[PDB]
Amino acid sequence: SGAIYVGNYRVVNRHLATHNDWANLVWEDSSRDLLVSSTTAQGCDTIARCDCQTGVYYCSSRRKHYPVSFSKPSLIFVEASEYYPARYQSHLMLAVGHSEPGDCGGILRCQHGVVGIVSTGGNGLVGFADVRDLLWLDEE
Ligand SMILES: Cc1ccc2c(C(=O)NCCc3cocn3)c[nH]c2c1
Ligand SMILES: [Zn+2]
Repeated sequence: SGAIYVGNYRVVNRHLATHNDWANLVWEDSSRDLLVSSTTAQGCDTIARCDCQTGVYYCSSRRKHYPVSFSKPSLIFVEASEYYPARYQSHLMLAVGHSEPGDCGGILRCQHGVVGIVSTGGNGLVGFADVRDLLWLDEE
C-alpha cells in the first residue's frame, strides 16, 4: 500500500483505490495502473520533473529503502496478477529489486522529488508507474 500526496491530490495504484477515491475521482488510467483523487488537506510530496534513471524506493516487505538504477518509462508486457490479466502496461520503469504484491504504492524518488510508485515486480524485479509527465499535479 501507499500513496503520493501532492497539493490537493492523492495518487494511488488504480487496483488499490478505495470507494472514497472513486467517489472523489480526478483521473484514472488502467493501462498505467494509476488513479488520482481529490483531498481536503494539502500534501507534502513534491513531484520530480526530470529524466533521472537513479533513485531510491521503499520496499514494505523488507522495511527498507533501496538505491536503484531504473529504465525510462516504456510499454512493457506484464504477467497476470490478482489485479490485471497479463497485458501491456504503459509508462512503466523497471529496476532490479525485491517486490511482492503488497509493496505496491511504495515511492521511488530521485534528487528532484517523487518519480513514481511501485506497481509490478517479481523474480528480482520491481516495476514503477511513472508520474513525472503528469504536469497538472503541480497546479489547481
Ligand atoms: C512476485 C510478485 C507477484 C505480483 C506482484 C505485484 C502485483 O501483484 N501487482 C501488480 C499490479 C499489476 C500490474 O500489472 C499486473 N498487475 C507487485 N509485485 C509483485 C511480485
Ligand atoms: Zn530526477
